Amino acid sequence: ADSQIQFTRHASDVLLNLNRLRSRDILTDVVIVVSREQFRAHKTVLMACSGLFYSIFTDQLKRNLSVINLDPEINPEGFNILLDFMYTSRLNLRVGNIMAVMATAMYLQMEHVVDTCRKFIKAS
Ligand SMILES: CN1CCN(Cc2cn(CC(=O)N3CCOCC3)c3cc(NC(=S)NCCc4c[nH]c5ccccc45)ccc23)CC1
Repeated sequence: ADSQIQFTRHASDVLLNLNRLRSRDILTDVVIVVSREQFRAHKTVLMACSGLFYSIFTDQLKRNLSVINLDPEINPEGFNILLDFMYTSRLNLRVGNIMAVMATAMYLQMEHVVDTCRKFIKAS
């Protein structure tokens, strides 16, 4: 409710602890395979951040999968940048990664990140 006491730092603190759990492989429940690379994560965080992962895990036919093989055309560094963003709220857009990050974000259906990439290319 809008009447309750607001903890303005709570959401970021929760996400920080979720990233800490990922760094220790605690309760991770899926491995994301991107070409020769593998990334372990929590399905709930992937679903919350990505329309692709939401559509995958919300379907009862795929919810229980422990391995997800992404399109092998996806660049592993671009995916790692977006996975870090999911868990940190910080997006590492550089001149050398912007195109890979953007195309990956389109594939992952993260529109907010896609729109932000469109401003990075514009502001360059
Ligand atoms: C106009 N739409 C165009 C297509 N977009 C796909 C999409 C993009 N994201 C990432 C995203 O928007 N954000 C913004 C906030 O910061 C994190 C990343 C998504 C995340 C989820 N995950 C969950 S749990 N959604 C629960 C509600 C829900 C969404 N669709 C539903 C369908 C059926 C039932 C419920 C829902 C699902 C879909 C997307 C959505 C908007």
